[PDB]
Amino acid sequence: KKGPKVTVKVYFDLRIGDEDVGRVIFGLFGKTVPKTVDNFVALATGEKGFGYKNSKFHRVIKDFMIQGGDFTRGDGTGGKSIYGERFPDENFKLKHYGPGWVSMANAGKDTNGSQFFITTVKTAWLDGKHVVFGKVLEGMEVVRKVESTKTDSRDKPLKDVIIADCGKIEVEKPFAIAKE
Repeated sequence: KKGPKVTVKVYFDLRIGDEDVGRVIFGLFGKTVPKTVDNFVALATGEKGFGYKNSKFHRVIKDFMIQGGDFTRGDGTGGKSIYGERFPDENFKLKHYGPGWVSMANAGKDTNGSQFFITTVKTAWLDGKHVVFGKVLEGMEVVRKVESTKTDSRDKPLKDVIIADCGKIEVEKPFAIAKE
């Protein structure tokens, strides 16, 4: 009850190939990292005319993370933010406290676009390099299902892991969560 406040939620409804695998719900920390949260949320709602719906997770590493958000190329080379192709690191106030914490994937300093990690273990080695902005609240078992999927040499799922639907769920009263 001492950690960051969840100010808004996002859902993803996921499929692996032609299998419906369920819903993941994230809580996002809009008081801590509003710019980074606003990007992720808008990409989830598709409200700028582009975003995560119909896109695929392109990298899965068991006992590390699953990575998605490249809705332009589906391979890690693409993606774009609501702020243009790339935007700077907002802050590093939050750490990767435990499994299910969500941060921006990047290509170095100030190269945030649309790609994100959903961590599946505590990933302290990402602290200070990747902007942490949310965490899984519900559907960690769906994350685990994706985490276990078979992959190619690029660690890309053999069967497309598709965000079949996504959007936001409003939070009337922001609530603090534990840093774990």
